[PDB]
Amino acid sequence: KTCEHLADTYRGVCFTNASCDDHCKNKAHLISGTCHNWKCFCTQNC
Repeated sequence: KTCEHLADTYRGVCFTNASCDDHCKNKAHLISGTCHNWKCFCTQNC
């Protein structure tokens, strides 16, 4: 299975799927990250 985590160092609100991706990649060097409930979650294998 895979576990996702929401980063506390985001920009508050989300506008486009790219906001989390860049964010995740730059914040938590992982594969990808999307917007959930205006928040950002990253993808991490575990």
